[PDB]
Order: sequence, then C-alpha cells, then structure tokens
Amino acid sequence: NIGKLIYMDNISPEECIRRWRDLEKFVPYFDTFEKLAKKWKSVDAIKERFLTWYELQKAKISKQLEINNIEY
Amino acid sequence: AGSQLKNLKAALKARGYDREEKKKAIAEIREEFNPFEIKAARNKRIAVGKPGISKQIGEEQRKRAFEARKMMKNKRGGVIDKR
Amino acid sequence: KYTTFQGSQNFRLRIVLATLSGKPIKIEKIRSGDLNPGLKDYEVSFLRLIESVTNGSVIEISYTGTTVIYRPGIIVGGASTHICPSSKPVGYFVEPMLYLAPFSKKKFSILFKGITASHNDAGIEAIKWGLMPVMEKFGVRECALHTLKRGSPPLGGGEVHLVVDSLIAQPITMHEIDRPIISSITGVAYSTRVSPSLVNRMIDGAKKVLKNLQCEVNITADVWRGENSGKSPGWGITLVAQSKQKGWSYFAEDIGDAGSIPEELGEKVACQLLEEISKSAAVGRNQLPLAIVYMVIGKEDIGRLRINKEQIDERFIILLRDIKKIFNTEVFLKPVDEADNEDMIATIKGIGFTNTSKKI
Amino acid sequence: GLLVILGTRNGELQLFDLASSSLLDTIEDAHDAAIWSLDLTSDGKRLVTGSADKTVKFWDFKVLKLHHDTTLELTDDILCVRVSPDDRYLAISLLDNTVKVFFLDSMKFYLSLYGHKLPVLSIDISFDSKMIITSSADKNIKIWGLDFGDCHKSLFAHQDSIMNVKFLPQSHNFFSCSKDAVVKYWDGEKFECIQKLYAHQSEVWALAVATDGGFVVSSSHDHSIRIWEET
Amino acid sequence: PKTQPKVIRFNGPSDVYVPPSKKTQKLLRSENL
Amino acid sequence: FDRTAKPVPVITSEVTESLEDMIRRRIQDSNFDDLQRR
RNA sequence: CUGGGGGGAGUAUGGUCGCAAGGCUGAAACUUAAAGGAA
Repeated sequence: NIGKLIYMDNISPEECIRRWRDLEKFVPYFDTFEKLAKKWKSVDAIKERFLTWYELQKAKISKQLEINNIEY
Repeated sequence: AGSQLKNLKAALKARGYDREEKKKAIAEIREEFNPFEIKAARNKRIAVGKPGISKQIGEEQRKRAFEARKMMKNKRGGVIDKR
Repeated sequence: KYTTFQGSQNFRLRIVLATLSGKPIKIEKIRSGDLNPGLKDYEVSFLRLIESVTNGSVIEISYTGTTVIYRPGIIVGGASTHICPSSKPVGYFVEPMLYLAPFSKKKFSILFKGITASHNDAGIEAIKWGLMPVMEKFGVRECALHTLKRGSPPLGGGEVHLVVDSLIAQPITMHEIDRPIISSITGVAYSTRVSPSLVNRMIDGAKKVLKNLQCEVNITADVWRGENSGKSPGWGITLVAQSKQKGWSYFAEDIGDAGSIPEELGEKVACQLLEEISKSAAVGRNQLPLAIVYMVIGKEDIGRLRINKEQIDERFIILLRDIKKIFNTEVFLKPVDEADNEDMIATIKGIGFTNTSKKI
Repeated sequence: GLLVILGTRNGELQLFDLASSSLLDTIEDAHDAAIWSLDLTSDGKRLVTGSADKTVKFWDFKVLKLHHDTTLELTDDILCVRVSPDDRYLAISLLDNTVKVFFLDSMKFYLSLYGHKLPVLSIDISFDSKMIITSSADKNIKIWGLDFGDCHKSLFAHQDSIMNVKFLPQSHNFFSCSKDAVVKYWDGEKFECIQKLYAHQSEVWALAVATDGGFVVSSSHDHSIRIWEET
Repeated sequence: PKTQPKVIRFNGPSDVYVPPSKKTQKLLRSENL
Repeated sequence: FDRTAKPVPVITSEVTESLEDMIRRRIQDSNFDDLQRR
C-alpha cells in the first residue's frame, strides 16, 4: 500500500500520508515543548530500547548472494 | 637644531579614564614622528609621496591577482550568473 | 537533455544527486511567484561550493534567477576554503558535502568560515557525532570535522575544517534488520562568550529529565575561551544516544537565544531526544536521508535497513521521489513478521556505482 | 506624586504623603532585619523590598495600604533591588559578590551575573531593558548585556567606592556618584568618561535623575544637595 | 498567607577549570646501596 | 622558469609595523643584546 | 620449589605509544579591584 502510494506520483506527499492514515530545514519536526513535556514526563515507553581468509571472503559474498535471492 | 628625542618628550608633555583621546594622540605622534614612511622633496622656489603605503597596496593588489590566477589555473566550469 | 524539477525545495539534495549520478538537471520556478523571486544568496554560494568541489561542471543561472541549469562534472576535491554567508551556518554547507566527500580524486580538506549554529540547520556536534558514524559504518573510516574556532549567530566568525581522507570505491551494502540496543547516552553542552555556569545549568536540566531511564547519562561540557569563542554570545546543547555494539547513534540539538533559560533548553533538547528515540528505528529522522542515499549508491546488490512507521513523512517520500526521478530506482518496504510495532525494512538495490575519479 | 514610600534601618517600613500629616501607615515587622533597597514598578501598584534578613518581599497597593503577598528567601543578604523600566526583569544584588536577574512574571531565575569580587551596590537597567550597570566597592562599574548575561566593559572609575549609578531617561548615558566626593558622567557606547564633576567635599551617598528631560540631583555626606542641569 | 519560595545559584568556575586542558584538549578533536 | 635567488624584500608598512612592535617588546622588557663591560 | 630468551659495552632515530613547553597570578564574556610575585 505504502510503496504504491509513494511511487504513485500524481498525488501530493501529504495526501499520501493522509490516505495512508522541506529538506533545507535539517532538524525534523517536533511538537510544542509543552506537549512534549506532558508526553515525556513518563519514561517507560522506550525502556526496552534502552538497556582460511579466501574462503572467508567467498563466504561473505555468497552470504550476500543468498540475501539477494531470499529478498528477491 | 634640537633633537628628535627632545621634541618627542615635548610632544608627549603637550598631548598628556578616556581611551579615544589616547588612541588619537598616539596615532598622531606616530605618524608625525615617523619621517621615513613619507618622502620629501626640496621646493626650488614638502611631503611628496607615501612610499610604504603605496608599496603595500601595489603588492597586495598583485597578491590577490596571483591568488585569483592560481584559482583559475585548472578550472573548467564556472557559474554563469545572468542576473 | 535535462531532468526537470520544479520549485526550490530539496535544492541541495537535487544538486548533490545530480553530481553523484552525472545527469544534467534543470530546476525551474525558484520561488517565481514571490516579492523577491529567484535564488537566494546561501544557495548561490552553495553553487559556488559545488564549482569548487567539482571540475568541468557548468552551472547556468538565468536572468530572473528563478531557474538553474546544472550540468555536472567530475568530483575532484582538493583543498579549499568557503566563506559561506550569514544567512546559513557552516552546517548547511558541510551537510551536502558529506555525500560527495568520499568519491573524489583528492581528499576533502575544506575549511568553512562563518556562523557555526542555527535553529534550523546542522551544528558541528550534529555533523560529527550524528552524521559521521553512519558514514563510518557505511564504509568510510577517516572523516573528521574539526572546530578551529566557532561563532554563534549573528556575527559568527568561526571556522570548521572538514577533512575526509578515505576515498572509497562505493559504500557497502547495509544490513540492519534489528533495532539497535542503546548502550549509553552522552552529549556536549557548549557555550561561547557567556558565563560558564550556563553549561552546567543546561547539563543539569537535560540530566534531570533523563534521570528516570535506567541507562547511563554523560554530558561533556565545553566553554570556549578567547579567540576561539567567536564574535557573538551563544550557547547550545546536543545529546546523542549511543548503541556501542554496532556504533549507531541518535541525536538531538538546539541553541539558545536572547531570553532563553538554560534549564529550559536542556530539558527541551532532552525531551526532543527521547522523542527521536521513540520515532526512530536504526536511524534518525535526520540521519535517514544520507543513510538511504548511501544505500542507493552502494553496489549492485540488495541492502536492507529497518525503519519505523513514524519516520515516513512528506520529506521522506519527496526524497524517494527525487531519487527515482534522477536515477530510476525504487525502494521496497517490506514489513517485519512480528507485530508489537510497525516497522518496515526498506530494501534498496543499489545502482552500480563506483568512483571513477580516483586514479589507479 | 504627593506620596512617599520609605524603609528604615530596623524592620520597619513607612508611608507618607504631601498634603496631609506624616503617617498614612507604618508597617512594623516589614522585615526581620535591616531593609536595604526597595523599588516600585513603573505603574507603581507593586513594590519590591530587599533586606538584610536574606529575603526579598513583594507588596501591592490595596485601597492606600500595603499588601504583603509573596516573599523570596535567598541564601544571602540581599542589599539592592531593581526592576526594569518596563516591568520585565527583577535584578537583585546579593552580598555574595553577584547579582541575579529574575523574571517578575515567573520568579524564573533568568541570569546570574558574577565576577565582581566584593559585595555589590547599585544596579541600573536601561530604558530599552537591554543593558545593565553594576556598581560595587571594587572601585569599578561593570556593563552587562542582559540578553545573554555577557559582560561588555569593566571600567575602573572612582578610587574609593561607587555608591550609586543611574541611567539617563532616554539615552544609554549614565551617571555614577561615589564615596570619594565625585560624580562622573559616562556614555554606554564608547564607554568614555564624558564629564568628571567635582563639587562635593565628602562621600556622595545618593543621586537621582529626572524622569524626563534629564537634570540630576546628587546628595552627599557634607549635608549638601546640588542640582546638575545642561549647559 | 505568604508565598515563600527558595533559590540556588551555584557558580561554575570549575567548568572552566575542567575545560580542554589535557584530556579534553587531546580528546575534543576526534640494591640502591 | 626557475629563478636563482629570492629577490630583495620590499619594505612596506606591514613589515615596518611588525619590526617596530618587535622593537617595542624588546625595549619594554629591556631585552638588550649589548656588550657588557668587563 | 615450575614458567626462559640469547652475549657484553655502547650509538643513531623523519617509525609507534606516551610524558612534557607557553607565559606575571587574580582575570574572563569584563584591558577589571584588593593582595601577592618579580625586578
């Protein structure tokens, strides 16, 4: 759904996000500081994010090739 | 006649928590009691040039010209500002 | 002949991807319906920086200034200096050089001269601690942003020595099918031309917000004394969260201005960082552009990187549309096979990129 | 006009007027110890009293009587207060060699200006509320920029002690009278000394500038009060 | 009916005493007889 | 082309200023390389 | 209470890892007090 929305290129990007639910500015969009203060007064939301040579090269490239197939 | 040192001590007693008066007085006595950076001719009937200042502008001019040519030397592009 | 874009959005990314791909572009209608229409001075000086970095690229600005023609050339690098204007800091010009940086004849040794920081741009600590590690594990190994002196706005007067000296062939294919465990959380609180107590006030505010998570918080402190302080008073704070087993990092920064409480700014940057951790998965919302750019100019293989639901936005998909508009490649968002969260894994098959400027 | 607030050496404050007799009211136990400096707000309805009992207090005018409502206790003997001329900042000079700038609307602790190296007398805030002065017994006045709390000059005047320092109404020029029988006229742009006025004989305890126009009176230890106008 | 607030204003001369002197200066660039 | 020796230096105001403040540093620290009477 | 590199006396070092200089202190965002040092 989302890939077809992204590459369907006759609709605006905010319309893609709207029917799914600008880079000179480097730092991304954040909320107001007051909304973020009441949102992150709690902390428990993200506590689980917190806490021979020749055959070796051939094994790395065959690992990449099987990744290629199983993702194709 | 009298010494440049005697005239310099007299000029300091003349000029004497303000700052800009001292900046002005120091710059005045420096460019007055420095006679080897002007050039004086003799009037046959007199400051006629400023050698060090003319030299430094003539060599800074060709210094920026030389750096500009060294910047140009192996370029091939250029923006074309038609504005 | 020319791939045509409209509007003055994503301007640096368009010129950067045109330099990478070697495709002549036109950007039309640079703010044409405006009172002072056309290109602005900071993006004109960015064009001058592109002419400094490359060689044989012809840029052709129009009469009205509202359309530009970029016919790219070979990235050659060399040593340079860039006196960027007061409208944008040095981060606005060193951010798009990190894409072109490892793909040149001679290594990048540039020093930018101007304002160091801005509210809406990248800082020295942002560029260094956030954007250098993603290049450091995408394949480069010797890259360094040095501060020789830094200048807070409005007068600035700070110089920044960007030196990259690993000229790789192409970036490696990324494989991040995990969410990296955050091992530590560090940072840097800087202040120039003000009292040294503001830094400790910023650090204490950030760490009193951070104190309830059971990790380890460490914020380093630098006041800048002397000629290294620049021409204006300023202070700011940049936190990173550090996954040490792989090297990943998630950053957030800001700067204070005339009338700003340092404990307020410290707790604001702390909460903004925790929200970046929330809305992040293996990248940041601002480290994501050059991450997927290096994935798309990697080898001719599949490289896959995990992202979450909230990192998709109009900026991210206008990036993807510009990527496909220039060199005709798509991303494939496959979802993960476990359902306590909404994370895609973006697989990009990279184009067959090599750097052909480095002499053999 | 026609109404005077005053604080005394002991814990007492007092109010008088011009038409009627002395005492509107006194407030016994206005403070626990010696009061040191008070300041009205620019509308006058709310005044600030800082005293040597390590406290400042705020008072309102209820109808013509004084209403104590809030009190900020510090760690150290506050000995000068001032507000900005546009109700914006509250700068208070402590005995601990520093001043603190607060926001009146929050008691926010905006700034701490530090580095004077003796206990610090009179403050003044400029008309644009951008530039403060800071006098002390270190024989020098410091100019501070209030936006970031950054110092500008540290000019050494007055070889005994600067008792008071006051701006002009509309300009960044200011006056400072000191404990060595001299008042001094400065500018806040070149930081020169405009004038060195030499009429007193002993310790000049206070000076006050006109609200508009700018003629300044100075009053001293030799029981003298003298006016200073323009040429 | 008094509203008694407190204050604390610790000074940070040690933050300049622990500036880039040695460690941060080096790190902020990356028998008998 | 390559050239044999460096030319004689032109004496401008910058080099006289640098030389004079060198002299001023020496003359206010009394760093004088005089002969000392035996 | 079993485990071992390779002679003695030196010398050099554009390699790697360290430790180390400046320069009156106070004193910097402030050309700023007292006091001390030096001569």
